[PDB]
Amino acid sequence: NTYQEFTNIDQAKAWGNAQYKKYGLSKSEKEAIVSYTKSASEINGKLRQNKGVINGFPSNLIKQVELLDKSFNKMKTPENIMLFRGDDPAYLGTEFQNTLLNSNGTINKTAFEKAKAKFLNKDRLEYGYISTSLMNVSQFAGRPIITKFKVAKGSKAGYIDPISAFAGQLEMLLPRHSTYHIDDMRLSSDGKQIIITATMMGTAINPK
Amino acid sequence: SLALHKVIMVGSGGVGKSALTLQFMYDEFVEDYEPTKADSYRKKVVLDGEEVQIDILDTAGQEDYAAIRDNYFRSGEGFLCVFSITEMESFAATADFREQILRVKEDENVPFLLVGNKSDLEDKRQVSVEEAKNRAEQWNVNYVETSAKTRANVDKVFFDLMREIRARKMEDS
Ligand SMILES: Nc1nc2c(ncn2[C@@H]2O[C@H](COP(=O)(O)OP(=O)(O)O)[C@@H](O)[C@H]2O)c(=O)[nH]1
Ligand SMILES: [Mg+2]
Repeated sequence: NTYQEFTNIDQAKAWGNAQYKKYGLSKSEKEAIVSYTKSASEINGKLRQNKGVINGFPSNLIKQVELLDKSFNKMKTPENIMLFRGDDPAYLGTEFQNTLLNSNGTINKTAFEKAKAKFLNKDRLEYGYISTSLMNVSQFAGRPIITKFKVAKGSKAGYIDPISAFAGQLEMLLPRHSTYHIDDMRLSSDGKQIIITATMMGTAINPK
Repeated sequence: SLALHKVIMVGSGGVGKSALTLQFMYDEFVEDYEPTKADSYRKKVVLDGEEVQIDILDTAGQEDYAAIRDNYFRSGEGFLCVFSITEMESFAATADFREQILRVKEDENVPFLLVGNKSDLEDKRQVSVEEAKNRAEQWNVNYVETSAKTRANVDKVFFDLMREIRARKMEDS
């Protein structure tokens, strides 16, 4: 179908504000989110560490995860949208950590081919929450990997910018344990950046 | 012939104006620093490749009357309006500093930063991120939460305020 890709920051912000205002998030869900934005790295890291099982989480964190998960019952995208985010070589695997790049800073031809062989045309499960943005912001650009997520209308996705620690701008959050199909993997004109286009399939966490 | 960015620290008493200045200056968390003690500091820092000098006026405020306050508000180029996330009163007060600062400088767009300090005291938070972030949007300025204790975002507020001052100096000349 058709996918709305924002190009004007004011339009994006207005749109986001329009949805956020409708969520009707409790104080606890907002707080749970602010907390996520203050330590997304630790939380998502711990979720990956345990492939998603949370029964080993202290009460405080396990309480927050539950709020986070369920808050998505209030956050759905009203239309098809494109979300963006950047990643480092470790994203593709530990064996890419110090292999992806060339000495001149461009993606390595062979490394890229192995990346495609490993991911192209395959579903991928992300254990952590997925933070993204409504637009291709500067928070990226200097990152080896860029991903364009195609989120269909009705999908769980919430504009959380009003309550985040400006982690970039136009903060958009996706539920944890989501699967997505990587439809395309190409290089930029720069030759120093991998562009990954994917279709968001959804999460396995659907409480309530 | 080096750039000098004059920063002024404002905010209610006990919000962390001194701790923030000292944490930035000598990388230490100085607790319960003399409340009525004021001091200006000036160190050299490299801002985006270029070397400049920053001047920080850590105001006491208890007895800075109209003439004293007006002079340094008028002389200061950038302002860090600091408050404590665990004290609703200090947050409400930020509107007063903003107001007075815009009155003497006769300008609605002076380099300014809304800083919610003590982000390490999350358990005692009285001011929500949403509320503070909303006010910042109304004033058309950025909101940043810092912790003079953990040093979180301390460099950021001072360097970001400079970047705003350095840009305002470009518009002019
Ligand atoms: N936990 C915590 N306490 C802080 C922080 N910053 C300042 N304080 C404490 O808050 C009190 C007031 O700080 P002070 O720097 O004197 O504030 P000022 O009156 O604005 O100069 C002192 O007891 C400090 O030790 C912070 O970031 N975290
Ligand atoms: Mg002081």
